[PDB]
Amino acid sequence: PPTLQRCCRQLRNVSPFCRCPSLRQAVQSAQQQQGQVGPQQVGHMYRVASRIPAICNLQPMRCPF
Amino acid sequence: QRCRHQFQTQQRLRACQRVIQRWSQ
Ligand SMILES: [Cl-]
Repeated sequence: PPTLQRCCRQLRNVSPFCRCPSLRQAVQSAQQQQGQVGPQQVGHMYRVASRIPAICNLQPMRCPF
Repeated sequence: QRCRHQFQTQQRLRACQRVIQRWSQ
């Protein structure tokens, strides 16, 4: 399946209360696959991650971080 | 702790990591 659909499937398997915490851990982990990422780019990655629960139709639909 | 365990168990949200990288180029 396509990546976004796999993402929403993995996220859906996480408990609602754990989805925002888990997305924060994903942003951290994604940085390891890149190395030197500036603070502006890090903030953007959290912004993108923040949108994923709505895209997925998953509560809660936004993560403050 | 519950959330960490669920993250690890769901493949460390590896596809979401891919999403987040895709829109962060
Ligand atoms: Cl939901």
